[PDB]
Amino acid sequence: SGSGEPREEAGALGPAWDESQLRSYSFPTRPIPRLSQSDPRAEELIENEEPVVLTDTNLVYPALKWDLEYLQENIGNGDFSVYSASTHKFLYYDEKKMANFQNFKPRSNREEMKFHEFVEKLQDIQQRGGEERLYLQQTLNDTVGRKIVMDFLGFNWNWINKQQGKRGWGQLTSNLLLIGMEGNVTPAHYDEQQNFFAQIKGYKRCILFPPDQFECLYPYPVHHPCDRQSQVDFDNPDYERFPNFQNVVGYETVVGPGDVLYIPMYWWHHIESLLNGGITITVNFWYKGAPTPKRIEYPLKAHQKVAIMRNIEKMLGEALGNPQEVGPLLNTMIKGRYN
Amino acid sequence: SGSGEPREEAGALGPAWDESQLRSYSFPTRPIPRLSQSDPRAEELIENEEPVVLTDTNLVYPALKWDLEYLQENIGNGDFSVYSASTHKFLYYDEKKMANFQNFKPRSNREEMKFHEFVEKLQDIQQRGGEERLYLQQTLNDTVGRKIVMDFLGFNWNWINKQQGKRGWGQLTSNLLLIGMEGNVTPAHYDEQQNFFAQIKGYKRCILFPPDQFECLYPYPVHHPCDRQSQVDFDNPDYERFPNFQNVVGYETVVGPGDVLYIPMYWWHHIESLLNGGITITVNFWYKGAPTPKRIEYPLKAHQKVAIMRNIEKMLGEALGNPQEVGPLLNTMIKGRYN
Ligand SMILES: O=C(O)CNC(=O)c1ncc(-c2cccc(Cl)c2)cc1O
Ligand SMILES: O=C(O)CNC(=O)c1ncc(-c2cccc(Cl)c2)cc1O
Ligand SMILES: [Zn+2]
Ligand SMILES: [Zn+2]
Repeated sequence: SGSGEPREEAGALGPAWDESQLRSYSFPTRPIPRLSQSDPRAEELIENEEPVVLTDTNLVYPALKWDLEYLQENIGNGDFSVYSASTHKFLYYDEKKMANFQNFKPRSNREEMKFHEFVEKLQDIQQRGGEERLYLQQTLNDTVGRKIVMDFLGFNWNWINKQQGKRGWGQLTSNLLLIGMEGNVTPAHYDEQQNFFAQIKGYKRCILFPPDQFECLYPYPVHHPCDRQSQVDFDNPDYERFPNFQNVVGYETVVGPGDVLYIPMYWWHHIESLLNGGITITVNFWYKGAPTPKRIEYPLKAHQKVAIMRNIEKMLGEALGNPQEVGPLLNTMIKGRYN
Repeated sequence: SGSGEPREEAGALGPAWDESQLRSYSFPTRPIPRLSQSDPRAEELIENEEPVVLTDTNLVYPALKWDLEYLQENIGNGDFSVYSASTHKFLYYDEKKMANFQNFKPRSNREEMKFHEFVEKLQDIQQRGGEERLYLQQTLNDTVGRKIVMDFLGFNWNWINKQQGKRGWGQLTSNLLLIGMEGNVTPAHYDEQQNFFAQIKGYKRCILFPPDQFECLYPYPVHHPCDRQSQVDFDNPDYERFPNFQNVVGYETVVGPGDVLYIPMYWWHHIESLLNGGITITVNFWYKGAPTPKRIEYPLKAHQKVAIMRNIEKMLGEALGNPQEVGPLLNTMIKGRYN
């Protein structure tokens, strides 16, 4: 199944999307549940750190009127990070780690520009039917214009603050605004914080994998610039290098305006703006996970084993004085001894 | 080369041993230098933590008269640990770690007995030409008889205490008495302390490998009872499991009465009592290595990387709550990511 039958928009406006707008992949999926925020099952899913789509939170209700016109006239004159790409895949590159791998070629290039400059490129590209793609990813702070501040104040802080308290999460670390073009793909990766993914404009297909599928998704080394992302090309998986990708099973859903997807900490997510669906707008909310208990029940959670692996890789990097010696030492430790 | 031409005993007594008494192995070797304790080159070798045979230390001069008769009549009535074996290989088993591996079969069995009982078995075995083998390995403390205490006090403590101070080593941790039968083999292993190997009776072939040949020698897992020993059977090496054993290069020498072999910390050693050479007697001295400097020069020593690997394996054992999960997690961390 996976995404399921497309939903019918109110007023008999027809289906919001069709299967032809979803890309084709090699793995099966099951659907993420779409529930009401008042449904106790949704409460149980979040508490158990499983994904759920909430349909009626009103989390970003005032932002549902947002489009390029409204934002350009009200966002203000500030710098917005804009990422470029020659293809549909926007692989992230941590610039601080580029020193560790010298012969690493970045595929996407970040650019700072005012918002009207961002709209111009989209208009310019659209005019000449170019194959270039863009993706705006900028934090929203107090600098933005007055009208956008009013909208932000109109978010449902009552609800999201309640969730913060119920789950004992830490503080809201950041709120990121995402504006992308149709067809854009953010490849599979995991984050170390709890995420509420608030869709505003357009539709996004979200494919999630639990932390226990670490073995099938082959993240980059911790010291690599692409740390936390899968090495597997979902469009052309190299089964000789990544054989357990043939065993991957995902959770998917299509989110539209007004939906909020809970992406639990350490869960992989692969996100694409539907083909031929126009631009997409999203706001993300990240919260630090709850602290680790004093006494651990044992039979450790998958995310706890991922955290251990990350720490091993980090400690060796420092202890050996060079991140490039991590791989050779780990292989020495394993070959003919644990494998 | 390796052992080199056998030495000529004084008084034209002929060669002390011949090549026919050495076992045959698949790897090459170079000779350990035999030097005088007054030779500054020997001082440089110890300081640089490289093996050397010292010919004239008088370290255990009073013990050179030791044999089974003398010891039985003077050692006293105490318990001596005696290890048994069905073959010539005496693989060590840490009894405290046997819990971690349940389906582990021990090949040697320890036995407590008085010294005259130990001589009786050697006499009994010799009588019936049995294939069983024995090895006495007991610490020497103040309980032993008066004459043996006098001999121990007659060791060259002036010299060995000077070495302790020069190298900044820690305290003498223990002194072990080793009495074995001809043909006995102590398989390749490394220790975490500095060792002075004082040969008393008979001849032993010592084959040493530097710490940087860790990759070729495939030690057991840290939590295995045979921790610190090589998995490779030197008599029948399994090159499919242990391919880099085909690249091993060793340092060897034959030690006789009055020789002292410095075995540096973390150096592998394989030790065999020569075939048809009678019983062998040895006393070992272990000293804690010097402390780790505050500021490390970097480009780390091979023994420092071994220590890191040991600590990783130990930390994971505790962190995961089960030593048997160490291997699976390490493979998960490496497969398709670092290998
Ligand atoms: O939502 C999408 O459509 C795709 N984007 C992400 O998934 C994402 N994930 C994480 C981050 C991020 C960036 C910086 C810090 C932190 Cl804690 C998180 C940004 C991100 O854009
Ligand atoms: O010398 C031989 O002929 C073979 N024996 C060893 O190599 C040896 N090595 C280490 C120990 C040992 C046993 C207990 C504690 C410590 Cl620190 C060391 C005993 C040992 O017997
Ligand atoms: Zn993310
Ligand atoms: Zn030893």
